[PDB]
Amino acid sequence: DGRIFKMFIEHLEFEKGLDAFSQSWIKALEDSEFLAILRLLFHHIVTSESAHEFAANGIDRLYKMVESQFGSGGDKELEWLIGRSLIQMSK
Amino acid sequence: DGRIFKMFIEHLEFEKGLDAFSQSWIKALEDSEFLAILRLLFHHIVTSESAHEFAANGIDRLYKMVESQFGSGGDKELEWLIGRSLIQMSK
Amino acid sequence: ADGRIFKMFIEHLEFEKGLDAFSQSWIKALEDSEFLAILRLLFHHIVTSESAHEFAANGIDRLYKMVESQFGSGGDKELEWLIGRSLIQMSK
Amino acid sequence: ADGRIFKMFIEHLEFEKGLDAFSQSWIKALEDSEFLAILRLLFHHIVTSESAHEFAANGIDRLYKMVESQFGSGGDKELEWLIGRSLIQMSK
Amino acid sequence: ADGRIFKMFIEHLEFEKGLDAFSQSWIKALEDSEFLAILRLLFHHIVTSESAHEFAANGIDRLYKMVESQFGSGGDKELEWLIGRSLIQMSK
Amino acid sequence: DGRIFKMFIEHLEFEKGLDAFSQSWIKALEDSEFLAILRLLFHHIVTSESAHEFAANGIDRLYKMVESQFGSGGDKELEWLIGRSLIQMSK
Repeated sequence: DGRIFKMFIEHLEFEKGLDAFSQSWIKALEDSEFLAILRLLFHHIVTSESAHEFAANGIDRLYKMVESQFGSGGDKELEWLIGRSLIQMSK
Repeated sequence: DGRIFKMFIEHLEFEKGLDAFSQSWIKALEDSEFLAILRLLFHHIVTSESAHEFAANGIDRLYKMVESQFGSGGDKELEWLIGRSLIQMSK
Repeated sequence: ADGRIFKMFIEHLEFEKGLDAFSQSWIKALEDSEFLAILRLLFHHIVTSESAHEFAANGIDRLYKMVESQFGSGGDKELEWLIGRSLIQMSK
Repeated sequence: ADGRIFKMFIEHLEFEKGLDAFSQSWIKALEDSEFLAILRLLFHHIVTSESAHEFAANGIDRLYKMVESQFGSGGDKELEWLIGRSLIQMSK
Repeated sequence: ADGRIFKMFIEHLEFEKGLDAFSQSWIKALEDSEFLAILRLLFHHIVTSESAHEFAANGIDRLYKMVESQFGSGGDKELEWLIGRSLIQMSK
Repeated sequence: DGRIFKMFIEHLEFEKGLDAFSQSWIKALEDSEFLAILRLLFHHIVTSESAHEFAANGIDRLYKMVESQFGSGGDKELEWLIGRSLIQMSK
């Protein structure tokens, strides 16, 4: 078992049937430290095989494909668009 | 040394004794780009041996244990509870 | 009013003196390691965490409100179930 | 008013036509790759970053305010020390 | 009004009884595994996500507003370009 | 290709020349699920060789260097400062 798992499990009531269990979970979701644990729990499942490749060479395929359709013209354009995207993430 | 470490260190005053040092750190904490560095600094230390296992097979132990106590009945229940948890994280 | 990191970054750039002059300095600063590293840090900040206005606008919450509006909390309770089933299927 | 990603997702689902009909469509959509991937992305969004209301409610800040309320900034200065010692011990 | 996690954590600590008494309990609690793990979790929360006030204050947005103020949206459009070029150079 | 990449690409118009392309990107940036994808895209590029070392032994070099300049005196001081930093991240 995890340290984490033990502590997670201790939030929940298993001995008193479906409703007691429900109550405990529902109650726990009121504590933000519990939500944080639940995130650890889901972290891996919401990951993609694809995602790692896409972060590893995605702008490269994207850059080639832009060049393919628009020529050097397109490089300057994509750069502008990406910058515009970072600016967007910062505001 | 890191690129990062050099730049980190450059925020701080080492040559003028405890208080000058204190002042510089305290002053730096006013700049949010500095806090970001400090996060890098602490990222690994706040990690758990446990945590990786828990993200890797935690819902599985959890799912079995639910079934153990409540039967098929419990599966439908846990699913509902997890969904309710994601909904919670989104609001 | 700025902070040490940004100050060192700003320092590499011409802001008086006109627009080309600015790009000019930026292009040049770009082959300096120190400039490049700080930028990467600045970038990393806005890439690795998100604005609250952005977050509040996620699909899961849009979804939740369509379901509700249409089916009330009964639908919420069901959507909640479906979401759970899906997330489980995603691990299996 | 929605966005391309959510639109494609929504598209897989029956919202007219009643509640069962909805779960029905959801269950079916679930063996379609495209639906499953988008959901995983939607999920990933709300799993890998946090609401401001949620964050403001962390334990460290609760802790900080108990300490303060009870011992004033003198206690803050001490708690701050203890926290540091702990974090160091956690690396050692 | 607190939550199970924090309650168990709080439990290890003397808050009546005076300031030394508090550090005392903290120092002692520190060689207990359970205390140490929960703290690490608490820590991890505030290390792995950020306050909105903190985020709103990033350098990229400072930068953006200097550029604008000085060169208007024309400058924005240019800065945007430069930022793109840089980010590309960072992958190459 | 990625699952992700396909879906990313589907936001954008390539067949109708620079402006149509611009329009589509600009339009996409209005959807927060799209920004999330763009983050995946940039995640790796904004990473540092340095950063990993700095998270792996940075407080250690920092701790030594403090001791070097200030003696045992400095340990108690650095601890206080770090704590003060976590407190700061939590408010």
